Amino acid sequence: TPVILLKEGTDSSQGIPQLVSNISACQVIAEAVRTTLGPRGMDKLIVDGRGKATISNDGATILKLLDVVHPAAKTLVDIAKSQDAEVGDGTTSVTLLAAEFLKQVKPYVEEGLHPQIIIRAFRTATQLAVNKIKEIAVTVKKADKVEQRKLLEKCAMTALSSKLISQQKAFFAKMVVDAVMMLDDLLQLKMIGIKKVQGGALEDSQLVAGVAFKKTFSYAGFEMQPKKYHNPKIALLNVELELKAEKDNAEIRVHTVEDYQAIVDAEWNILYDKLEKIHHSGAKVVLSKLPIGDVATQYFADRDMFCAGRVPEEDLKRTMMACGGSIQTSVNALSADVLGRCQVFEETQIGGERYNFFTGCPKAKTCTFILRGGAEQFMEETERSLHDAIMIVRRAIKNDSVVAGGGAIEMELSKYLRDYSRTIPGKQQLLIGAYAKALEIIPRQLCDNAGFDATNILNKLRARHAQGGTWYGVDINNEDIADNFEAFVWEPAMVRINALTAASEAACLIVSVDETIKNPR
Amino acid sequence: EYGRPFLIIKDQDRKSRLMGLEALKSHIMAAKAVANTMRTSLGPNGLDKMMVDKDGDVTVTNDGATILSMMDVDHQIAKLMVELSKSQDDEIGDGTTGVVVLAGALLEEAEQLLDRGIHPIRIADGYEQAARVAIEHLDKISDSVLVDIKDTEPLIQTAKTTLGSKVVNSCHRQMAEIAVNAVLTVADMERRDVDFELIKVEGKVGGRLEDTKLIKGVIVDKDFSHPQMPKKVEDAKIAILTCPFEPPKPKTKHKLDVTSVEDYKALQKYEKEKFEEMIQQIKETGANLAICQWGFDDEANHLLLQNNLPAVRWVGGPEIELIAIATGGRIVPRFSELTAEKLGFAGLVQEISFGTTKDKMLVIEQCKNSRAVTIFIRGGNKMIIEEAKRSLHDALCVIRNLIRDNRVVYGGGAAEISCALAVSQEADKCPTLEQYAMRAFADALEVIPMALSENSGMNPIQTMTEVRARQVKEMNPALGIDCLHKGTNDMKQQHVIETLIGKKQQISLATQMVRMILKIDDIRKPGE
Ligand SMILES: Nc1ncnc2c1ncn2[C@@H]1O[C@H](COP(=O)(O)OP(=O)(O)O)[C@@H](O)[C@H]1O
Ligand SMILES: Nc1ncnc2c1ncn2[C@@H]1O[C@H](COP(=O)(O)OP(=O)(O)O)[C@@H](O)[C@H]1O
Ligand SMILES: [Mg+2]
Ligand SMILES: [Mg+2]
Repeated sequence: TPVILLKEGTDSSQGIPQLVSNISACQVIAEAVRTTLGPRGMDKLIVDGRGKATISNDGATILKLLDVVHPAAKTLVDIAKSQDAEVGDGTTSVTLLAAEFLKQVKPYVEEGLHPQIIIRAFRTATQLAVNKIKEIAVTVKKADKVEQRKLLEKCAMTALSSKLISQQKAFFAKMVVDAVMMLDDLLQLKMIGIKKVQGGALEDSQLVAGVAFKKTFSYAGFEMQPKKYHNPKIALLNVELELKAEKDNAEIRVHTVEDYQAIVDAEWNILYDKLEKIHHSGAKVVLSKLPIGDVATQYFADRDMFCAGRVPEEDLKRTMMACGGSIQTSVNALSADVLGRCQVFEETQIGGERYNFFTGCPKAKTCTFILRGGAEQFMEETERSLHDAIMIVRRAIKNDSVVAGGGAIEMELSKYLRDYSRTIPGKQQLLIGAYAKALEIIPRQLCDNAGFDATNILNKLRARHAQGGTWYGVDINNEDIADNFEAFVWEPAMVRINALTAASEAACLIVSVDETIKNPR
Repeated sequence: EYGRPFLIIKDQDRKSRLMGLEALKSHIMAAKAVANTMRTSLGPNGLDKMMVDKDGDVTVTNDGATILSMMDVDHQIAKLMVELSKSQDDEIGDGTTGVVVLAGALLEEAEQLLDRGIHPIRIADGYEQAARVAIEHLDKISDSVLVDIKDTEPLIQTAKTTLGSKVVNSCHRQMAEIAVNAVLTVADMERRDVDFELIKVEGKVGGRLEDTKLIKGVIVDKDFSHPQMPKKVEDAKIAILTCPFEPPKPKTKHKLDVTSVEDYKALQKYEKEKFEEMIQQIKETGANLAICQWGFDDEANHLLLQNNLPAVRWVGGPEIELIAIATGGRIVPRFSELTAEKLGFAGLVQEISFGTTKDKMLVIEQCKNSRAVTIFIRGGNKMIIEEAKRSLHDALCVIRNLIRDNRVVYGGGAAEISCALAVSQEADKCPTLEQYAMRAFADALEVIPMALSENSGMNPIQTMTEVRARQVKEMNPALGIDCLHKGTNDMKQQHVIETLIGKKQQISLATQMVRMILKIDDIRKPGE
């Protein structure tokens, strides 16, 4: 007693009281995101310490902004980022499924059932559940080109149904699909630029098959040079075209004024040599990451050619990929190949700002979005919904297998597990039965949000599925059930498969905890 | 044991939360307060507000965007109305206060629908449908007017309508003339674009408000370098320079070694000679005046005077690029590169002196065709000058839209009344529970004629009822509120005009904002 084993302030709890308290803790996390699911879901508004406000419907984003410190709840936060980093859609579905798994086995833990028996039960059905999804997934391996452009649109619209831009999903889906089909075979996400300019209606958004970026800081004389060309040649640079000192490690020592005047004229002759080398190559538009001096701009003005400096790195790489040139750090080898060709260049006004447009490139590998909102959080929320459409199409390209949504898939799995538990004896019958009950939370949370009789609809759905109607889900508008595969409610097979494994792994990990020790500070 | 205090969130005690309908109702009350503060400032008979800054500065203004910008607010919904006002201002520049009144009255009509058991997504969907029906009817009653320098009377009438709501209305016939002419001398017709960086608005206190004039040249806040130079020239050939009037200096680190007396004397001669060559090089090209961006030396200043050549010192960056465009010259960075083909021309350059103060200004006038122009504002108070600058900026933006789109509708509430009837007409055919949403939209579209009548001193309900019946019996969609007490109700005869894009932006922007407010059902704040 006088010398205590562990330092003072150490917290230690264990047993059934500790484990049950973890189950109830995860219910609060699943509560924050519960009513954000469905064609009729809401948003949440969160304000941090500094007063900045964020309005979002993305499930993964809400959990990040919460300051969760409960060790067991942090597991549900991480699986949200897991679904975010792999498929990008289904961050709330994997959260509700996680909480429902734990709540349905909670009474058995009170009865004293050994958790390792519970763990074996979860891992048994997941291999059955996953193998059921792959069997009944619908695909057409024959390569029809117009069916592919229709399948991707149906997948894209269904990913936008629960977002702020639902009223224009048919308009945005066409824009998103066109973006991906011309984005190479590796599909770098940096090859797509999303810009945000205030003012204007939502239908004024546009897609430019080229590169467009913001006007940069320009020196005196920028305004006497033309702002439109038809067949210009673009010379991309990484060289600072301004009068300066050659090397920071340089030093000049001289005796006579005759050399003094010769040295003063030496700096000008260097600068005029580079600018004369560019002008002879026949290029009309010059872009450089480094600053462009006023002398260069005035010189570029006298010959009706356009200059731009301090262009961001990312915007330059997209311009090279869209025009087809190369960055040059020297002005001695400007061959005809290192230049970029576009079909028209112009500078226009967009909502109070000035933007440079490079449009008309037939060999482009890059697009750019111009989003028009009314407030800062209006376009930020708009881009977060666009990102869900981009990633969904990217996955669908690699594997074109879809299943019907709207709760149709959760009832086919639950019926299958219910018809398999009755075959096996023992406590393995109750655990799998409780597992199959947790799979019908998704159809219940859709009806609860909309405002129907959630009890009646589930009874109708359960009878249709067991009658032998595989793809029957919920009808939001008609307050009934209907086939969602002929109603064009699709989603890739990857979204559900990645939903089960992450949900099953989180439930198994939490149940397998015995005691928690927290040491001071 | 079951529910003993267990921590889930950092600082769990200090954070509040609102869920359910009490969340939506709190937003509506916050939104209504902003709209009722700025209901007064609508229409020609509107009143103003006097803002007070953080440090004590006083600003009296009537512009919708500025009031919501200088205001400091805490409620998150209030900041959403501020951002709504700014977005309309950037895109159009006129109709900043009208939109927030429409947005506010659009939320108020939804309170009854929420109470009667309607899911707000149904309300939000209904509002979107009504706006589409209203917009397609809006350009069915439009009237393309004109864009041409020959006539300029339709453009003046539109400029008169916008200025009629400000304190500038005391002389708004004159101010309309200045605004329209300024745009048409900078406007590029083929690209259908105008650049505001070529229009300089400068105001100086004193004088009278009616002394405002349009100068088709450049005015700078400088004077001649030497006090004894002449104060005017009449055939100015302008030489614009960028290098200073000093002996050269390389930028890289350098040292010059003097090792003997003859070396010292050769350096002394090189100094004084260098001063001569620059001024000789200027004069042989035939230049009459010299404009420089940097300073002069004492030796170089006097030699200019001795050669009868006025000059200006320490001018600004943007000023130089304007003078180059205005006078048609070119900018040279070295004396050596100066030629006779690069000089500009100017009919008159003068120094104008105001009253008791020492302030002096230089003005460049009477050139050839100029793509640059400046507005000069005078007035007896700094608060007039600020107001005159903002009101004139309103006039220029409206004319810009007429360049973009050349069809207009008639204001004074005539457009709103006619749109409301069209939406109400469509509501009688849609039976799928969405009819209630549409009638709430049309009722919230009449809040602009109500706001106009109340300020004019009439009775709202009677005045609107008579006008709406007339628009149904007759086929006249151009009857509004007679806020100036002239006798007639036809806005076509009274010459009240508003651009089409102004109206389409107002309706489309407000409806899309409500669809975001109505979609929020939760909130989390840290207490104080
Ligand atoms: N047209 C539709 N009919 C019925 N349900 C739909 C429809 N469109 C989307 N859903 C439902 O939306 C749910 C998920 O929406 P989403 O926001 O993508 O979830 P998550 O946030 O988990 O990605 C799916 O379970 C699906 O049932
Ligand atoms: N002579 C007039 N008679 C009746 N209404 C007018 C007249 N002039 C302007 N209005 C109306 O005043 C309204 C508000 O304009 P204003 O007060 O300038 O602020 P904003 O233009 O930002 O709404 C416009 O809807 C316009 O129709
Ligand atoms: Mg989605
Ligand atoms: Mg106004």
